[PDB]
Amino acid sequence: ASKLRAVLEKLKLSRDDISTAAGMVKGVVDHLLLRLKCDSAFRGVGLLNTGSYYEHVKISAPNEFDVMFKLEVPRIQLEEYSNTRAYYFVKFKPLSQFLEGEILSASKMLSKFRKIIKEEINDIKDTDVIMKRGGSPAVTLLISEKISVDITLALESKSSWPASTQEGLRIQNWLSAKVRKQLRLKPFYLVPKHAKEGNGFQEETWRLSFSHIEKEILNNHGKSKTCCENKEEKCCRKDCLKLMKYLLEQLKERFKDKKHLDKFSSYHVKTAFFHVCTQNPQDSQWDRKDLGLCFDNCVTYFLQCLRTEKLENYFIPEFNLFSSNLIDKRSKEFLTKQIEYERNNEFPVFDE
Ligand SMILES: Nc1nc(=O)c2ncn([C@@H]3O[C@@H]4COP(=O)(O)O[C@H]5[C@@H](O)[C@H](n6cnc7c(N)ncnc76)O[C@@H]5COP(=O)(O)O[C@@H]3[C@@H]4O)c2[nH]1
Ligand SMILES: [Zn+2]
Repeated sequence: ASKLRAVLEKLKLSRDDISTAAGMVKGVVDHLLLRLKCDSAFRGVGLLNTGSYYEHVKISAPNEFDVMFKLEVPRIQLEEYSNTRAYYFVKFKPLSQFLEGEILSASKMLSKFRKIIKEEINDIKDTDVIMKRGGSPAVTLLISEKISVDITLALESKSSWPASTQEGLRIQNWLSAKVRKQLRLKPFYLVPKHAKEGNGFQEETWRLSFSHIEKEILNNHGKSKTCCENKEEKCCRKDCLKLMKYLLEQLKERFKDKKHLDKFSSYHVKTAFFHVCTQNPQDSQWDRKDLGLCFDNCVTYFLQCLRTEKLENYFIPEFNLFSSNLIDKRSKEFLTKQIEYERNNEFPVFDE
């Protein structure tokens, strides 16, 4: 616990470092937003509220920034791609230029999006900005040869969430049934991430995204509406997620020689954390004075997800983030062994 608190104190020393870097991400995003609005296909574009800086810049890792551009779309009709539950074809009930039959081409939309951004990068003489894995819905920029920012186009749909979500967002015993109903009345988003079609991609498919809901449940995270609003109600939920993310970042650095861990992501840690919040719904199970135990709760559940090769998407229960289709068996066994060693030995990766 004292070691975990020291880690948390150490992480705070880079508070201003991440602050100023988020401002550089922020300013470039606003110039991008204006140019995109000039285009007929993207003039309803805007910034989605997903991050801790302003409202639109999310930190996924040190110097890895995440921004989502939402696009209000006329009423959409969805067609689930096969039985994948997260991936969908988009149909209608301006964007005409991206249709292939009746299906809105994710690859064609994302292609023009990528093109317009690339045009604004070449034009700007303010700073050094460049372009850049596979299968991502994001277009990632590099600012000042040091700051990385994923920019993701996101179709906004204001209709009821798709059926694959009906048993997801299992917050009823933690944040309440009332809140679940309120959250499910908000829009959902589709990003041009394509399902894998054999060896390539179904380049017309989109994936559901609930990044806005993820931010809301992290910031408004207690059973008590006044959780973390006073000294009597200080929980350690956010600190536990921070320590889980830092554990994964540190292991990925230590195992960088053979890149065994590069498929694992802060998104996996965040998803597992939300499941532990469901499992431990009472604020009394996250008392700040129990940080060590709460972190152990998070590590042991993550370990179980690795061993069983099952980490359910928090909104889409039948989408398994740890399926063999996405992460090979050998990599999940590898990470299990190292987290087991770390937990058995009081986390030597956090030493010094
Ligand atoms: N900025 C950004 N927003 C996204 O929505 C997203 N989805 C994928 N990626 C990246 O594309 C590549 C393919 O990963 P895959 O989709 O097969 O599994 C992904 C995806 O299923 C899931 N995931 C990540 N971000 C989200 C997200 N915002 N919403 C839902 N699922 C997500 O966690 C897995 C690993 O994510 P990352 O390894 O950190 O970056 C991935 C990866 O580089 C994303 N990058
Ligand atoms: Zn709290």
